[PDB]
Amino acid sequence: SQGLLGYYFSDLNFQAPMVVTSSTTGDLSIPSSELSENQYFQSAIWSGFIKVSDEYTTSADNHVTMWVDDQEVINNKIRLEKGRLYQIKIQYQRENPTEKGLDFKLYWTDSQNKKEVISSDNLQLPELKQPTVPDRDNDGIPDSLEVEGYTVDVKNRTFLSPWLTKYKSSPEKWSTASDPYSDFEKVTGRIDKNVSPEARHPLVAAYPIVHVDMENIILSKNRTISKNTSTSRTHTAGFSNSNSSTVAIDHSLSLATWAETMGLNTADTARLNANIRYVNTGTAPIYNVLPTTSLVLGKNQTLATIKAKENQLSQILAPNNYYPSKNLAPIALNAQDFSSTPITMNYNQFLELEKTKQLRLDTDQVYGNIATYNFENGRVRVDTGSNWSEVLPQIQETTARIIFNGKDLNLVERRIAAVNPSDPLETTKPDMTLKEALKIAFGFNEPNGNLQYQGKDITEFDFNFDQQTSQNIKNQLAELNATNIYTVLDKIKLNAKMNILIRDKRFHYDRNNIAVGADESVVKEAHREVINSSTEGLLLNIDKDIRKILSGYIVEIEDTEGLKEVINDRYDMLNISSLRQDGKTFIDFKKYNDKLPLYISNPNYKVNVYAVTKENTIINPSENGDTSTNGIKKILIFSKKGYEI
Ligand SMILES: [Ca+2]
Ligand SMILES: [Ca+2]
Repeated sequence: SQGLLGYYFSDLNFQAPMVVTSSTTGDLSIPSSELSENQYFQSAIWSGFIKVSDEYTTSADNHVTMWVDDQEVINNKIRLEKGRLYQIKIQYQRENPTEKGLDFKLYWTDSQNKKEVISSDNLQLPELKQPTVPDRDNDGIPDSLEVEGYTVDVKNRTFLSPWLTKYKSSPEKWSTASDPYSDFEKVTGRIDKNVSPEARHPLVAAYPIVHVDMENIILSKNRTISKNTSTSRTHTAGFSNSNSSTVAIDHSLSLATWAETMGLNTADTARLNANIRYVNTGTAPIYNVLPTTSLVLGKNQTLATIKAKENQLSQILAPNNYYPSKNLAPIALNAQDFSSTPITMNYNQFLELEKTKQLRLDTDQVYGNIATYNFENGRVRVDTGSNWSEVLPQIQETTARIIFNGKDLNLVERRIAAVNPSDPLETTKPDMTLKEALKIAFGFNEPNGNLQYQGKDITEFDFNFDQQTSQNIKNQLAELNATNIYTVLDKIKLNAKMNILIRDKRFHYDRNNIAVGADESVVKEAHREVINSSTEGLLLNIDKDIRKILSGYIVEIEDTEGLKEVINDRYDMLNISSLRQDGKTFIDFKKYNDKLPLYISNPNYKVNVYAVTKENTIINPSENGDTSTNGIKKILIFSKKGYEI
């Protein structure tokens, strides 16, 4: 991944760089084919090192001053030894080249006086870590290019040129998002290949975000209860950077009371096992420390602490991915391990669990070491000297945060480099607009002068901010004499430490910003695409996001005077839908009608089907032990007479 590093300028004295690139060999040529009026380079500087056992003494020695260890070897047989790096610099100046590009080449000849063009094994890049071109942060991109904007073009080799994507970045910041990958590393691909594509932008932060997903649970007498669980990463807008997920435990029967199923009394004790995976929804991988997690009952009753053995991960935990991989078994809290700590609950705790059917997983931000690029060997490797713990707070202090749920209504967080007005040193950080932030961090695009996220217009999402950011953005709107944020997205300026929360408008949200319902019109409309209906059930085509907010359905026969009979008349029997492989929903009438189709004794009778949303879900008998669906808030989504079915 190596060779030297060249700057090619159109002016005579190195002030207006037009191409920045790296050659694998001593062939420092740029062919005009890889380039407009600006293709005549009047100067050029190359930097790097050379490696080797011998004495040794380019194509334009009358235009080239050169040094090997600030020791001019051109403008002379010098000695060099096996296993040592000699710093190299070459400068070049021709006024008025008649040709475009540069056919330039550097050679040495040995002691068997045999010449050669310097192999790709004797040339190394400068150490671009945190006769001179101005590069204050030593990332490799000249200050002028960072500020004015540049693009990168891939021929064969990356070519960096003044403004494909228009980049800008800070000439004062090795990594403009204060993360562990440099601006130059990101845009030339000298970076860990597991970093998310959008975090190869210098203004989008690369960092892990980890939470724990519980898939299922099993409670038992210390007679058992096994249930599936749904977990969501949460957010409560806030300014906290903690990781947390909430688990909802299936309250519906999976075989013909939790307290009645388990013979608990008072002095009894219950044990808990579960299956989990770690989930990385950030933009950078983790390699050798999984974070530690408290499993919490109620507000702050820690039932367990979940840990994985440091330095013995069986893999990467990559962005947009799971550990273990989904193709592998999940992690058991007490694995098939003598000395797994038992997870225990007293009677009171057990009833509290049954009351709420909820747990919380609080995960710390301890992510361990970083795989950084090494310029000495052009490889990416875990760097024991580099730790995420030192990086995360710098990222958090210099970026605006956008949390967005456009992807399956799951909360996804990105951080974007943005100016801090009070910081005297960030006169140099690129201005970041809200609109550009959504495009680069989340992939919004604008086909027809309308900002969209995968088919959904931006106005289908609501904008919410923390208190400081609200005041800031309100002030901006008035300054713009704008009334409406959607119309001035391109002019809203983002600052460091802003928090912005963007949520699909069709839904209702709990205080964790999980989608837990939708207004009745939304719900009814999502159920109008009926494919088939019969006395055995309904086949519908229902939007994925809609299904996510539904806990179940209630089926009901209504006679001609409107007397109603609820077929699945228990709060724990609403789980009669399933999602077929063609993506359609089947609502099964037989499942709790003793496996029989409905019996409609009169064709004029109605079959009504109601959806129940998450937030309206009853998860226990009432105070007096009522287990019926009486009282449950439900939404009519199908109603037809016997003779229409
Ligand atoms: Ca730079
Ligand atoms: Ca920079």
